[PDB]
Amino acid sequence: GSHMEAVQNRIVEAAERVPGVRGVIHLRARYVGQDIWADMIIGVDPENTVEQAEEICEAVQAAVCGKIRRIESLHVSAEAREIGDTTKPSF
Amino acid sequence: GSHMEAVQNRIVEAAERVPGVRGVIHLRARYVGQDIWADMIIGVDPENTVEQAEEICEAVQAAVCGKIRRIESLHVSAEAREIGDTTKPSF
Repeated sequence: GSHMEAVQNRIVEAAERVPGVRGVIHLRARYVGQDIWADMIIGVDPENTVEQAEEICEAVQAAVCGKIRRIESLHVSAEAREIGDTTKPSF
Repeated sequence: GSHMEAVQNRIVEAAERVPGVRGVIHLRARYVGQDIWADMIIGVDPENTVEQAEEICEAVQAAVCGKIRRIESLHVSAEAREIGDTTKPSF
């Protein structure tokens, strides 16, 4: 419910502190037992190479997991996001 | 079941014909009513820019949707995939 909205809000807040992150585009999260499994897609500069985005996602993984200990699993991949962009969703 | 495996097999086969696609890494698919909604993540060259991967995903969207008319919705985003890579899943 709102506790899932709350943790997702914290996921988003934490991921948006990591350099290279241009907002969270998608996020799904559920409990399996006591733990949380999340799946996220972040926005990054289109002109970044895929390798660069990948490692931005790796940092987002480390920051978000360290910040929120309930998460057992967090998958992070990326999509293109220009600065003044409204062609993709955000939080 | 295997009909969902069958359509996913066709999704994969079709998406792997599109240039820039280095295999399908993830795929989830379900019916909502009579139609199929799929979500996919493909592998692309790490050295490609994100904009380039994005448009590879756009082409994969057009090819897979045109090939399989049951799909009402297909979301495609990308991840890094080197040539001799075994650090990510495949089909």
